[PDB]
Amino acid sequence: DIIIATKNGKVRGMQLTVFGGTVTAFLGIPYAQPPLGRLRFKKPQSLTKWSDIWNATKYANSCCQNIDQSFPGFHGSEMWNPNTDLSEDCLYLNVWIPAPKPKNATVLIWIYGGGFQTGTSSLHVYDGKFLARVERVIVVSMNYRVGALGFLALPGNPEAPGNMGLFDQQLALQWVQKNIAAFGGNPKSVTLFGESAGAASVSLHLLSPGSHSLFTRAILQSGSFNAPWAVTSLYEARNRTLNLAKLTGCSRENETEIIKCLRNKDPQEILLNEAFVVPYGTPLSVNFGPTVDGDFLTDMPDILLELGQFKKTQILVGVNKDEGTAFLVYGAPGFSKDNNSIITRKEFQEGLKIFFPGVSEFGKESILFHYTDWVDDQRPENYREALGDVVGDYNFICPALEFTKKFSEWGNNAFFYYFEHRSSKLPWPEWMGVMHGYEIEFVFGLPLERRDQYTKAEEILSRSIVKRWANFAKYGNPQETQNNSTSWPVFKSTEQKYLTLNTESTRIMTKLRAQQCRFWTSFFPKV
Ligand SMILES: *[C@@H]1O[C@H](CO[C@@H]2O[C@@H](C)[C@@H](O)[C@@H](O)[C@@H]2O)[C@@H](O[C@@H]2O[C@H](CO)[C@@H](O)[C@H](O)[C@H]2NC(C)=O)[C@H](O)[C@H]1NC(C)=O
Ligand SMILES: *[C@@H]1O[C@H](CO[C@@H]2O[C@@H](C)[C@@H](O)[C@@H](O)[C@@H]2O)[C@@H](O[C@@H]2O[C@H](CO)[C@@H](O)[C@H](O)[C@H]2NC(C)=O)[C@H](O)[C@H]1NC(C)=O
Ligand SMILES: CN(C)CCN(C[C@@H]1CCCN(C2Cc3ccccc3C2)C1)C(=O)c1ccc2ccccc2c1
Ligand SMILES: CN(C)CCN(C[C@@H]1CCCN(C2Cc3ccccc3C2)C1)C(=O)c1ccc2ccccc2c1
Ligand SMILES: *[C@@H]1O[C@H](COC2O[C@@H](C)[C@@H](O)[C@@H](O)[C@@H]2O)[C@@H](O)[C@H](O)[C@H]1NC(C)=O
Ligand SMILES: *[C@@H]1O[C@H](CO)[C@@H](O)[C@H](O)[C@H]1NC(C)=O
Ligand SMILES: *[C@@H]1O[C@H](CO)[C@@H](O)[C@H](O)[C@H]1NC(C)=O
Ligand SMILES: *[C@@H]1O[C@H](CO)[C@@H](O)[C@H](O)[C@H]1NC(C)=O
Ligand SMILES: [Cl-]
Ligand SMILES: [Cl-]
Ligand SMILES: [Cl-]
Repeated sequence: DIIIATKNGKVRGMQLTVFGGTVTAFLGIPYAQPPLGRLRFKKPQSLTKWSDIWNATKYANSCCQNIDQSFPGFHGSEMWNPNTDLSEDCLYLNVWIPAPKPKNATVLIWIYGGGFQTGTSSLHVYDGKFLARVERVIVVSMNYRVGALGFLALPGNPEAPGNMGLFDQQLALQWVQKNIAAFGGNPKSVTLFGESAGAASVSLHLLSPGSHSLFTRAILQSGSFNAPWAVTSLYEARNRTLNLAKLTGCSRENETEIIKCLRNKDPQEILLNEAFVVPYGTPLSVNFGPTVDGDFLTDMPDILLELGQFKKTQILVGVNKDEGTAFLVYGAPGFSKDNNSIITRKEFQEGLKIFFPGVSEFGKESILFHYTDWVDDQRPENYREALGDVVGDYNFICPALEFTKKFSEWGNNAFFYYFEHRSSKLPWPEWMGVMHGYEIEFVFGLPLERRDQYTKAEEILSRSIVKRWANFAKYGNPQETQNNSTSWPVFKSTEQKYLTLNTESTRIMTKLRAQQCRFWTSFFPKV
């Protein structure tokens, strides 16, 4: 029986056996007032003390969100769907601590991804108990509001200021600052890490003055705020808030009573209309996401990054080899997870219309021209592979690389990785390759469980990644120093060295996707 006393009251955890050892888990600790009733769409309010012992012995509700129902019964998609009840009462966090209790452990705080419309910290691939057992770090993860409930914005209006889910994350970071020492953690050694929208979130905490003193270092897996999906413009945010009001019967003239009207709708009526606040959506649509609110984000983040207005610290950034393929089977013509999706030139052109609907005819031709002048027109999977690279380069890889360059130009050590091992357990077909999101299970150490049908080379790869991530968090340097591993060089603006992560051979390479990213970052923002 382990009870910990926090600033807000006592919490009871539970003991878990992990790799012939023990981890202490506190699942579902509240860190904010439930954002219900008048508090819906508002910034999270701090919680006041309770007198009892809070039982943190099960994961809490996930925040309200739409669910991926495209492939019912299929593990590849359903593994990302929430695994606890949905509720507006969802502002909870989880803490895993090593046993015996550490004295001053480094803390890793996980921010789940998605595209800011979905996600939960209770997923099996985010289970922090393996990291706490293997590296003796403390792992924290939180639920934050998503979709309209998390990011509805009438900027300037405190009834719906925008960025509320980013403020949920920030309040959980404050909870760690104020409470983690009682669990044996060091509030001065806190590393944020996250994937996709969680990584874009981490990159925004690097820009936010209110988050500056809440963490030490950052890790960005397959995402950053400069990705084209990550930040909603002021005008676009307003049109979407008003479009949602029309679709729910809440169109008023005083915008403050628009919000009051939306505060009396049931969560499900808001959820069902979220998809339609935009005329043409894509599999990468982020209908309600971060905005420049003048509070969490004081200016357009591209400007802040360009001019060096961010927390000066070390960063670890990387991407997967086939970021773009996961999105193709959700709309692109001729694509299917159940065949090898050999598509034609004409289908490739139709896919560009799917993924770039608001782009001029000339813009789409420029993508076609750059990605289709190949070696031989013999290979039949040419167009299939080109469309995936198009989606992956534009949405993840080139923004990650440009974020790392601009960040490193102001003096800090940066480390960039290229993850290129396809999980032996990956439920999606082989043509989709090293998919978006499938490095996560290696980072959380799932292949260290021998009972779970991963290869031995995958156990070794995950063990090395876990050590590199933990050494980055503890010491700012993602090395595996004991088992003669390839040394990971800093990424610099000139050389742009990066480390490849695979089961075969660990290599140092330079200037990833150099030609493609010149197209996307220099030319394409003009179209
Ligand atoms: C701002 O919103 C308008 C309206 O969107 C319509 O109303 C919403 C409630 C929702 O139902 C949307 O799906 C609707 O599209 C957008 O306008 C439309 O634009 C398309 C093509 O641009 C056109 O074919 C429609 O006729 C337009 N409909 C109306 C009512 O104007 C408009 O594009 C949005 N603005 C931005 C910048 O995205
Ligand atoms: C690969 O499949 C796509 C998707 O089609 C579906 O999934 C298949 C496995 C099969 O169960 C089909 O019945 C499904 O339609 C195929 O694209 C479809 O092609 C048909 C041609 O008859 C067309 O009518 C549909 O509109 C297409 N659907 C989409 C989403 O594009 C594609 O042709 C298959 N490629 C192969 C077998 O190489
Ligand atoms: C590691 N992740 C957790 C995996 C899940 N995925 C990626 C897929 C990409 C294509 C399909 N959809 C689903 C999400 C969803 C939810 C309700 C109804 C329909 C659909 C389509 C998710 C995401 O959560 C995800 C979702 C949106 C994104 C938008 C921009 C950039 C990245 C994005 C990543
Ligand atoms: C897509 N264009 C780039 C959006 C630019 N704007 C919006 C700001 C805020 C509203 C007023 N001005 C000026 C711009 C201009 C130019 C000539 C004449 C009048 C005006 C109005 C534009 C933002 O990027 C934005 C949005 C919200 C913010 C909130 C706090 C601080 C800064 C913020 C910045
Ligand atoms: C815990 O350690 C604190 C110092 O920690 C660290 O210092 C900061 C600057 C970062 O460099 C971290 O990565 C270091 O690990 C002490 O100030 C504190 O007293 C200690 N508390 C204990 C031992 O209870
Ligand atoms: C918390 O859990 C313990 C389990 O040992 C139980 O004794 C106690 O009644 C619980 N408190 C609740 C459910 O409020
Ligand atoms: C809108 O309504 C709110 C709520 O009653 C009120 O506080 C505010 O002053 C009103 N503003 C305008 C411009 O009508
Ligand atoms: C280092 O190699 C040893 C085998 O000698 C292995 O047991 C250990 O897990 C490895 N550690 C890391 C961090 O790879
Ligand atoms: Cl109310
Ligand atoms: Cl043509
Ligand atoms: Cl070179």
